[PDB]
Amino acid sequence: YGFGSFNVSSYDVVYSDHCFSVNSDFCPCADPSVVNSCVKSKPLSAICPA
Amino acid sequence: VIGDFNCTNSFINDYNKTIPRISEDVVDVSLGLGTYY
Ligand SMILES: *[C@@H]1O[C@H](CO)[C@@H](O)[C@H](O)[C@H]1NC(C)=O
Ligand SMILES: *[C@@H]1O[C@H](CO)[C@@H](O)[C@H](O)[C@H]1NC(C)=O
Ligand SMILES: *[C@@H]1O[C@H](CO)[C@@H](O)[C@H](O)[C@H]1NC(C)=O
Repeated sequence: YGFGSFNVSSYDVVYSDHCFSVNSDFCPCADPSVVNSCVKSKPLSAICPA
Repeated sequence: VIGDFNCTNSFINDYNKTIPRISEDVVDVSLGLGTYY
């Protein structure tokens, strides 16, 4: 789901602080066809994989 | 489904509801089945 690179200086190492595991059917986008009646809290959307 | 690369679409009977009977059996370990060295 779109991780390109670490764009930092080439002598600094990266380390995380939280690991979030998800299930095998994850997608961070909402369904766009079920948003056409909402006014408040309209999220960005796309077409998730099958 | 399994993956998300559409390989082909020939002869895909996607009009059904019947999840078929699979089978059942009982695992019997009395003679060595299910063990390893
Ligand atoms: C890497 O690129 C992003 C966007 O192009 C920018 O925000 C960031 O400051 C860059 N990092 C460095 C170390 O140049
Ligand atoms: C899957 O691929 C075949 C051949 O490339 C095409 O005819 C079919 O429409 C595709 N299915 C979808 C859902 O795009
Ligand atoms: C379900 O599959 C059977 C054969 O496996 C077929 O005879 C039946 O018509 C199918 N049901 C539907 C609703 O198409």
